[PDB]
Amino acid sequence: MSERPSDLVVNRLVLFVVKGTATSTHNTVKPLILLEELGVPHDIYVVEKVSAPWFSEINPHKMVPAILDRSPDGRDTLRAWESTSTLMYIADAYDKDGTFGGRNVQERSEINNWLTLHTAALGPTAKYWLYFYKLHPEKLPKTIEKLRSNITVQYDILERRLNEPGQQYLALKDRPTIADIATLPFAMKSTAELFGLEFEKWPKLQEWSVRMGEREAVKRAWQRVAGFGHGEKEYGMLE
Amino acid sequence: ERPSDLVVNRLVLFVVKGTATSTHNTVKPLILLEELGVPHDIYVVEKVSAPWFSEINPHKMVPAILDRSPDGRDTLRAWESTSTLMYIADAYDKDGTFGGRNVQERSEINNWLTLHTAALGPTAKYWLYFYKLHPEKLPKTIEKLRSNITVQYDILERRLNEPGQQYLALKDRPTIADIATLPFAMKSTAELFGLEFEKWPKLQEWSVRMGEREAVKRAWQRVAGFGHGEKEYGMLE
Repeated sequence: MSERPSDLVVNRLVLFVVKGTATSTHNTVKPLILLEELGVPHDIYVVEKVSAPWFSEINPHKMVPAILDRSPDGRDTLRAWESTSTLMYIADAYDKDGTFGGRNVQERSEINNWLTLHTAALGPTAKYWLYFYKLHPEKLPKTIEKLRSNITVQYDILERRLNEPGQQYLALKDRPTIADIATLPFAMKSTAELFGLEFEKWPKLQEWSVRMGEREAVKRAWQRVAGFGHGEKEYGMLE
Repeated sequence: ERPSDLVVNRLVLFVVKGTATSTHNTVKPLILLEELGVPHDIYVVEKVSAPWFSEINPHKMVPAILDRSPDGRDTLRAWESTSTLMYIADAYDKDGTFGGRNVQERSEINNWLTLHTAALGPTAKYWLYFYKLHPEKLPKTIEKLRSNITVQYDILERRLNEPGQQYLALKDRPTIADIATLPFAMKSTAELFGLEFEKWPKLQEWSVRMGEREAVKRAWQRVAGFGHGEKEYGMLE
């Protein structure tokens, strides 16, 4: 059994993050964007060690983002982990008019298609590219090349979708959804440059990334996620 | 242009001809259709490269779904196997038997469903690609992906060792999380990866318990047979 830190209390949604760095924020920013869009009251908890027993009992995958929140009746606690799952949870609990989660079966059908495309395809492909490029002890260039090639195929799919008449966002024509929030961090100029790709080659995808990036909630989320653990408090429950 | 026999009068599940290597994803929505008793048609796609099919699924893979909107005035689509499970649950499981009855249940279902969608699913797909499909053999990449499969099996094993945790998401019953995970966490698939499945005893017990379900038995029987009957390609009778 594991013991939690004394400052870990769940009086509202608690979003678990690590110290902001270039390589630590592309997943944690996703739930933070949706919390900012919906004005959900939330705490930020900066995790010193994701290998800590107490944290593994929240997220067995031992990564951020993770969420602890009160159950709707406030009697119990529940958890969300995997960035896509944190988006699903926040939409379920707090998006009660379906603005970001989808208002009907038809809207949700397209939202889940484009959300799952990111969760299963671009997300893991980008993660494996990053691993084999930086993290793996040995350099495997033929593997890195194939993964880079797969990223361009995913960008091609997103570009095709955003070239469809009146298709301003990935899932819905009219407004951004959790599908757009999930995709943005892996389909923007800075991330494309990291992969060694010229993002200008996908012009509608670039225009979409700029339109998403101009949203106040998105600007706020990016600013905050970079700063977590670099304020008055380094680790634990932020004030 | 769509084939003349592509009629969307109810849910249409797009599959390919049943083989040992073609059914691990298409079986997922088929299990849930069988569990819920959803009326549905089966469409055996000859070429997923066909332009008409890319207008349904731009990722050009099975499974995919076309169905009528709830009011019957429009058609909608689902693609990515996880998305097909989410759609069927949304449209046909209003009691949340497989989709979750409340926020608490749905939180755990989405955790374990997303874990499969993001981790074991894509890792298994990349392992299979480099093992059989890539022009060159990269054994160091294959070994790392094989290693990552054992790490996912370890996470699933630890979950199924928690008190009363008979299924991945919920203690009491299987959900779309269990259906998504099963094809990549059973003895036959473990043997394909070159792993001894007995090393994960609670995960193995879980795979057998899921396998004993009548809906799961029916899904495996049917998905193997698609395209081997009186009609090879197109809408089955």
